[PDB]
Amino acid sequence: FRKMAFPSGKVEGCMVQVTCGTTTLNGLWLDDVVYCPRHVICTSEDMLNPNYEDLLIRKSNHNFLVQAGNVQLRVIGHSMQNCVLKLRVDTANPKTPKYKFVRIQPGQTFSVLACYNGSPSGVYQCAMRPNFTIKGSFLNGACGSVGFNIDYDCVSFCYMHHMELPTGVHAGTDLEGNFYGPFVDRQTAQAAGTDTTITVNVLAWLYAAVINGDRWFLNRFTTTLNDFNLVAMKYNYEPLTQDHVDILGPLSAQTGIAVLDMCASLKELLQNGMNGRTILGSALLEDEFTPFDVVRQCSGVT
Amino acid sequence: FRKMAFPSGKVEGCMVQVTCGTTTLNGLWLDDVVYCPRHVICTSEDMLNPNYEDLLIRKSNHNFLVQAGNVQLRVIGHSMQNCVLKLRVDTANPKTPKYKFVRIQPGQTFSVLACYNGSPSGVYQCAMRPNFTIKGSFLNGACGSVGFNIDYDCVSFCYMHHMELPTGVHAGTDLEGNFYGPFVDRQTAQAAGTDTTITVNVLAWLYAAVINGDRWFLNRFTTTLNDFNLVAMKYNYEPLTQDHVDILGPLSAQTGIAVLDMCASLKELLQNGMNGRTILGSALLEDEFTPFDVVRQCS
Ligand SMILES: *C(=O)[C@H](C[C@@H]1CCNC1=O)NC(=O)[C@H](CC1CCCCC1)NC(=O)c1cc2ccccc2[nH]1
Ligand SMILES: *C(=O)[C@H](C[C@@H]1CCNC1=O)NC(=O)[C@H](CC1CCCCC1)NC(=O)c1cc2ccccc2[nH]1
Repeated sequence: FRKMAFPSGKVEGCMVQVTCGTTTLNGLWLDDVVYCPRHVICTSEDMLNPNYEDLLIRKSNHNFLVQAGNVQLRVIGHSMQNCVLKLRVDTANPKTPKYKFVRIQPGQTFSVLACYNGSPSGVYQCAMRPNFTIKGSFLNGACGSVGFNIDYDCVSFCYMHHMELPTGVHAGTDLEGNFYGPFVDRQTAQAAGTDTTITVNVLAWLYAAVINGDRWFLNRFTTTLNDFNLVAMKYNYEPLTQDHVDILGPLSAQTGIAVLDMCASLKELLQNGMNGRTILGSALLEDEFTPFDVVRQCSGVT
Repeated sequence: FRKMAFPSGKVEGCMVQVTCGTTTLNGLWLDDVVYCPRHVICTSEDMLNPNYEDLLIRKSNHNFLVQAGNVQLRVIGHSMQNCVLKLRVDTANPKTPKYKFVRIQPGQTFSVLACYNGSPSGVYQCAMRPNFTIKGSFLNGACGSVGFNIDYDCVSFCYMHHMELPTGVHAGTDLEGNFYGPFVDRQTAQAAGTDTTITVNVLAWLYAAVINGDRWFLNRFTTTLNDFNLVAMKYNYEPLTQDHVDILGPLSAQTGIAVLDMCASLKELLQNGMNGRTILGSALLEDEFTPFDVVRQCS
C-alpha cells in the first residue's frame, strides 16, 4: 500500500515557462490562456508591499516571455483574476485535455506535478491540510506547478503553487486565484495555524490496513461519536461528523468493522500508542489517504 | 521530503492491452514491437510447469489481440526472449519516446506506472530490494506494468511486472526478460530471500535531513567501516562497501559530515530509536531514496 499519484501525462502537455523581468516560473497553458501566479510581475523592490493593479498597468504584453518547450508563445493580452495572472496567447494549446477548475476542501488529496522552467520534473500525492497548507516538496522556481485529480478523461485542477512558509510547508491558490488559507501574496511574516490530523483519513487508512491483513489493532469495543470527539479534541484530531461516518460506509461493509468500532481502535491507538508495532509499514498514523483513495487503490480504478 | 516519481506521460503513451485465450494483461508498445510477460500464453492447466517453447509454437499471430485504446493493433509475428514475449505489430507507436532498456542493481529506485487493461491507473516510487523483490502495489491484471527512470528526455525501462510472491512482495524481469532474483515464471513454491535494509540509502537520506536543517541525530563519535558493518548487520542492514562510501562522497562534502561520522550517527539511531521525533516526516529510517535521488530532490 503506497501513496499513489495520478498519471500525469494529461497535465505535462500543459506546462510552459513564464518569464517576467528576472523572474522565471511555470504557467498552465489551456486553450489560448496561460495561467500563473500574479507575483511573477513583482520586483525585489515591491515584493514587500505590492500594488498589483498598478504593477500590472505598467506591464505590457511584451514583458511576458512564454515558452512551450523550445517554441515561443506570443502574448496578445493580459489580465488578473484574484491572485492569478491570465496571459492570452495567440495559439490554443493543441494538447489541452478535458478539464475543469475546482476548489478542494481540507482533507482532500491531489497529485502535484512539480515543474521547473516549464519542464515537469516529478509527481507526488498531497493532501490539503486542515490549516490549508500542503506538505509539498518544492525548490526555487516551482511556482506555477499545479495540483490536480483525474476523473475518467477529465483533469480537475485544484491548486497552483505560490509560496513556502517559514515552517517549510506550502501555500497556494485554486486556479481562479483564490488562496487556500489565511495567506497573502506578499513577502511578509506569515505562519500557518496549528495543524490538526485528518480523522476520517486515518480511519480510512486503518480500513486499508485491515483489507491488507494488518489487524492487530482491532478490538471488541465500540464507542459513541460524542465520546470519540472528546478524545479527538484531546489529541488535536479533527472532529468526526456523521458525514464522515457515512462516507466510510462502504469500507465498514466490506470489512465488517463499523466506524465507531474502528474509532475504539483509533481511540486506543491514541490513548496508548502503537506498542512498538507498525501499520502498513508505518510507525505513525497516516492521514493523507481519503476513503476514495483507499477504495481506488484496493479496486484498481483507471 | 516526498517519494517523488517521474512524470509518467512518456510511458503512458506506450501502454497497450494484450489478450491471449482468457488472459489479458498489459504490454509495452515501442516502435513496432509490443513487449509483455510470456505467461500471457499460459492456461489454467499450465501454470505449474509450463513448457513455453511448446505453448508458443502452437500460437498463430491472430491468437494475440493487442489493443491500444480503442484501436486494435495487428500482430505481424512473435518471438520469445527469455521470459518476455515480443509481438511484432504492423504499426510503429508514434508516441515512442527516447528510451533504453537497463538492468538495475538492488538499492536502485524507479517509478512504477501501474496499469490495468492497458490503462494507466497510478504512478509511484519503488526500489529493488536486496532480495531482488519490489514492494509494489499491484492488483490482478497488473502484469506488464513497467518500472522506469527518466533522464533528460530518455526513458530507461528497468522492470516489467510478472507475479506476486506469497509474502505480498513482487517479482519481475528486466525488459530483456531476465528475472531479477532466483525467480521463475512458474506458480511453484518460490521463496523471497531474507530481506535487509539498504544501508547506503538510509545514509543518503540522513544527509538529506542535514541538508534540510536537522542535526539532532549527529554525535561526537566516528567509526571504522568494519565496526560499523559488525553493528549494522545485527539490525539486518546491508553491508556498507567502499563503493558505497565513495558514492556518498558528494553529499559528505556538501554537508561537511564525513561518511564514517554519519555511520556513527546511524549506529546510535539504531541503538536509541528516535525518541518521539521524526526525520523528514518519518518515524522510521527510510531506505528507498538513493544518493542520486537525494541530490535531484534537494537541488
Ligand atoms: C516560486 O517559484 C517560489 C517557490 C518557493 C521557493 C522555495 N520553496 C518554494 O516553494 N516562491 C517564492 O519564492 C516566494 C515569492 C514571493 C513573491 C512575493 C509574493 C509572495 C511570494 N517567496 C517565498 O515563498 C518565501 C518564503 C520565505 C520564508 C522565510 C523568509 C522569506 C520567504 N519568502
Ligand atoms: C498479472 O497480472 C498477475 C499479477 C498478480 C496478481 C495479484 N497481485 C499480482 O501482482 N500475475 C499472476 O497472477 C501470476 C501468474 C502466474 C502464471 C504462471 C507463471 C507464474 C505467474 N501469479 C501470481 O502472481 C501468484 C502469486 C501466488 C502466491 C500464492 C499462491 C499462488 C500465486 N499466484
